[PDB]
Amino acid sequence: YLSKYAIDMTEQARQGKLDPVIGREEEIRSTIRVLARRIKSNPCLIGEPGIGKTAIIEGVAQRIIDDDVPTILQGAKLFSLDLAALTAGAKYKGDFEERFKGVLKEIEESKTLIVLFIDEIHMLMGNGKDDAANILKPALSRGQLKVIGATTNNEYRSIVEKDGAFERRFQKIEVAEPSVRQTVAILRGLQPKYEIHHGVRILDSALVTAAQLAKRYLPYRRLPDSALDLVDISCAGVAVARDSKPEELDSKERQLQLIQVEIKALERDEDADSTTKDRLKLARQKEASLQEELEPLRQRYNEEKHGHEELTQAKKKLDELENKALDAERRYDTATAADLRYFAIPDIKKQIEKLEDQVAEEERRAGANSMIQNVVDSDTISETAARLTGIPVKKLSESENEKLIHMERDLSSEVVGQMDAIKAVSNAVRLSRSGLANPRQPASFLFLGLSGSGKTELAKKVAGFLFNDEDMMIRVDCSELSEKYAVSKLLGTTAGYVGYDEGGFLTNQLQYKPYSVLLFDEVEKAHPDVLTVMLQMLDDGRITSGQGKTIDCSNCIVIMTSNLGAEFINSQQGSKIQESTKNLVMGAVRQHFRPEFLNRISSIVIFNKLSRKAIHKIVDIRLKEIEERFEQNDKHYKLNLTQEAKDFLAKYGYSDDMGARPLNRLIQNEILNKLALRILKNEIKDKETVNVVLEAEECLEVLPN
Amino acid sequence: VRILDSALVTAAQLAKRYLPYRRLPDSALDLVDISCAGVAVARDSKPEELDSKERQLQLIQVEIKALERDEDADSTTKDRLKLARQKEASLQEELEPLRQRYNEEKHGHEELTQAKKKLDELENKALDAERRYDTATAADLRYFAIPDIKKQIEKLEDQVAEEERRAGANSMIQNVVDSDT
Ligand SMILES: Nc1ncnc2c1ncn2[C@@H]1O[C@H](COP(=O)(O)OP(=O)(O)O)[C@@H](O)[C@H]1O
Ligand SMILES: Nc1ncnc2c1ncn2[C@@H]1O[C@H](COP(=O)(O)OP(=O)(O)O)[C@@H](O)[C@H]1O
Repeated sequence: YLSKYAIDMTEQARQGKLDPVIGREEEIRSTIRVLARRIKSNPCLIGEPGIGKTAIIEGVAQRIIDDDVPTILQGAKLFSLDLAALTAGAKYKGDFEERFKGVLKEIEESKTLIVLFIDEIHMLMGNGKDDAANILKPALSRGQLKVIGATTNNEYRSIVEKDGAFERRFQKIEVAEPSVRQTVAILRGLQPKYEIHHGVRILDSALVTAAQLAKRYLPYRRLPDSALDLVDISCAGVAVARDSKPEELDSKERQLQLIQVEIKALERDEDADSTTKDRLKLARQKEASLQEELEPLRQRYNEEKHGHEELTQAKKKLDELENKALDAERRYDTATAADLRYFAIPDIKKQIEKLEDQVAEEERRAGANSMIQNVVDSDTISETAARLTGIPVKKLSESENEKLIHMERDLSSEVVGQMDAIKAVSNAVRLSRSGLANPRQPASFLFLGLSGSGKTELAKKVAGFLFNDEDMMIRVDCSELSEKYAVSKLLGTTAGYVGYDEGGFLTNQLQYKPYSVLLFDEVEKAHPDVLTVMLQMLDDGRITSGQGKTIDCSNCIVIMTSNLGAEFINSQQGSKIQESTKNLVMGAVRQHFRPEFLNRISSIVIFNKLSRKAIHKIVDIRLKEIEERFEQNDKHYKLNLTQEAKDFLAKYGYSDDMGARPLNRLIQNEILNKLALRILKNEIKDKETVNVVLEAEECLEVLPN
Repeated sequence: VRILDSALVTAAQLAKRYLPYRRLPDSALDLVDISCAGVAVARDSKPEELDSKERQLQLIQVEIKALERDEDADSTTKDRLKLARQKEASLQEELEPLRQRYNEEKHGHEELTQAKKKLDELENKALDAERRYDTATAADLRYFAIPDIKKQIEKLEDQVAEEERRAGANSMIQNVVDSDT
C-alpha cells in the first residue's frame, strides 16, 4: 500500500497543480543525466533548502510529462517518498522494514520505469541507521529502482562518511543558491501565483527589491524562498489592509460622531446667539462633508477593491487558460490549443488591460485607486523587511553608493580624527563594493594603536554605518586562541569527538551575520597555529568548520586589532603618525606575522593619537550621543559641559594610555550621578539646565539640582 | 549511444589525468557512463540536431494553430502562419530522416545488442556441453545456432554502416566525439 503515502509527482504534474520551475534547467538536465547513467544512476540534490530542489525534481517530472526526456527516463513515473510511509504507516519497530519492502516489491515489479525520491536523504538511516530503508535499498539497488535523494551539503558529507555504501550508488549533484537576478526571474515566474493568491498587484521593482532585501535582511535564509517569503508576507500585509481598512473608515465615522456632538453643544448654549463662536456654520460644513463622504469611503475603497478583484480574476483566468491550453498542447490537442490558447490571447489581454484601466490614473498620478492594492517595492516590501529587521528609514534608504560617497564624512562624525584610517577603510570597502576587488576576499584591516584610540570603536561604527547596526560585530578573544584551539572557536570541536554543536560563537554567529565585521581583539596574542587557521579563513572566505560543515563567508569585513606597535605610538611624537614611528610598527608586525598573513590584509592602518585636539570634540559628541541613545522624549538635555567640564574630562578623564576609555566612564559616572540626584529631588520635571562648580576631578563637575 | 573508439582511449587518459582519486577501471567508466549519459541527454528527442529542430517545429506548430484560429486569423498579421507552416514542414522533412535514421539504426543497434548476448549464451551452453564431452548438445548450439546470430550481426552492422567521421553512418552516435564530448 505504498500508494497511501507515495506521491506520484509525475501524475500531479500531468494535472499541473505545481509551481513552475525557473532557473534550474541545467540541474534538471544533470539529474536526468544521472538517471540516464547505466550504473551510477541515483542522483542527489546536494545543497541548501529553500532553493528549488523540489522544483528540480518536479522539473524533471515536467520534462517527463512533456516528452522532453530520453526514452530511458521518458516513460518514468516519479514518486515522492516520506517518513510517513515507514513511520506513521508503521508504528512498530519492524514495520518500517515492511513498509519499505512493500515499496520495493510494488515498485520493482511494475510499470517498467519508476523513479522514487527522498528530499531528506539524511532521514533514511536516521540516528542508529536501523535499516531505515538504507540497507534494503542497496539490497535491490542493482534492480533498477532508480532514486534521487537530497540534503544540505554539510549533512551530505556527513552521510557519506557515516554510511559509505550509498556513495557507490548515489551521485551527488551540487546545487546552489541562485543569483539575485536569477532570483528575480524566479520571482517573476512565481509572481502570478501570489498575484492570484492574494489578489494584490506586484510591482516588478518590488520583486527586485525582495531579492535585494533578502541579501542583507534575511541573510541566513536562502534567497529564493526568502525573497518569496518577503513577497508572500508583503502581499499578505497589503491584503490584510485591503480587506479591512478600519483606520480610515472607522476613524472618519467616529469623527462624524464627534463633530455632531460639538455642533449640538454650540447650537444650544449661552454663546449660541453670540458673536463668540459664530463659526458654528463651519462645523456644520464638516458634519455635512462627513455625512456624504463616509459611505463613499467604504464604497469607493470597495470599488477600488472590486477593480482589483476583477483584475486578479482576469490574471487568474489567464493562468488557468494557459494551464489548460498548454496541457492541451502537451497532449497534442492542437485543436483545443488553437481555440483555447487563442481565446486566451485577446480575452485576457483586453480583459486585463481594461481592468488595469479601472485602476486608472489621476492627473497627478498613475493609479487612481488610493488604497494601492499592490506590493510597492520599498513602501511595502522594504517596509516589511524593516518590520522584520528594524531601523526602517536607514534600511529603506539604502543605496550602496550614497553610503560610500559620504562614508568617511559620516564616519568622521562618529570617530574623531584618524580620518586616514577612515578613508583607508572606506576605500577598501569601496573596492569590495562594486566588485572591483576579487570577491574571494572582503576588505580587511589591521588596526594599530592604543586602547581608547577608537580602533574597535571605529570598526563598530563602520559596521554601524555599513549594516545600519553596530552590534553586527563578531568579536574574537584572540588571547584565548591557544594551541588547544577548536571547541569554542570557529573551527569547533572536530566531528567524531564530543560536540557537534560547535563554534557557535563564530561559525553560527557569522552564519547569522554574514553582513558584518569579524574582529580580532589583540590578534598578535593569537597562537601561531591559529593564526594560520584564521589566515586561510582571512582570505578565501569559504570557511569550513572542524565538523566538515561549510560556513561560507565572503562579504564579512575582517578587522584585526593590535597593540603590537604600541611602543612606537607611545613616542607621542604629535598626533599624526610619523615616519620611522610607523616603520617600527611595520617592523614589529612583520616579525610577528608571516608576510603571507600580512599580504592578505587589505590594509594595515595606524591610528593617530587622538590627543587633546580630538577629545575636544569627542567628549562633546559622546555626551550628545549618550543623551540621544539614552532616551527619547521624556528627558531633554542642554548638555552644556561648559568649557570647564570639557576640560575636566580632557584633563582627568582622557588618558594617554587608556585614551577615551576613561572619558566615557567618567562622563557617564558624573553625569549620571548628578542626574540621578536631581531626579531624586523630584523638583525636576522636564527640559534642562547644566553647570559646573569648582583629587583628580576634585571639582566633580557639579551640575544644579 | 554509439561511441567513437578513440573516445575510450581518451577517456582513460582523461580520467587518470583529471579525476584525481578515482580509480581507472571505474573512473574511466565514470567518464564513459557520464558522458554517455551526457549524450543521451543531449540528444533528447532521438539524436542531437533533431531535438532542437523538433523544438522549433513544436513552438511553430503551436504558434500556427493559435494564429489559425483568431480574431484576425485572415489578416497577413496572423496568416503568416502559412510560412511558419512551411518551416514546420521543412523541419519535419529533416526531422523525420533524423528520427528514421536514428530509429532504424537503433533497431539494428538493439538487434546487435541482443544478437551478441544470444551469441554468448549459445557459446556458454555449447562450452558446458563440450567440457562434458556432450558433442550433441554443443552441436545443437553450434549448427545453425551461432551461424544465425553471427550472420545477424554481420548483416546488422553493415546496415548500420560506419564512416570515418563516426561510429554509426546513420544517426545512433548522436555525433558523440571522443575528446570533445
Ligand atoms: N525557480 C523555482 N521554481 C520553483 N520553486 C523554487 C524555485 N526556486 C526556489 N524554489 C523553492 O524551493 C522550494 C522547494 O525546493 P527546496 O526548498 O529546495 O526543497 P525543500 O522543500 O526540501 O526545501 C519551494 O518552496 C520553491 O518555492
Ligand atoms: N569618537 C571617537 N573617536 C575615537 N575613539 C573613540 C571615539 N569614541 C570612543 N572612542 C573610544 O575607542 C574605544 C573603543 O575602541 P578601542 O579603543 O579600540 O577599545 P578597546 O581597546 O577596549 O578595544 C572606546 O573606549 C571609545 O571610548
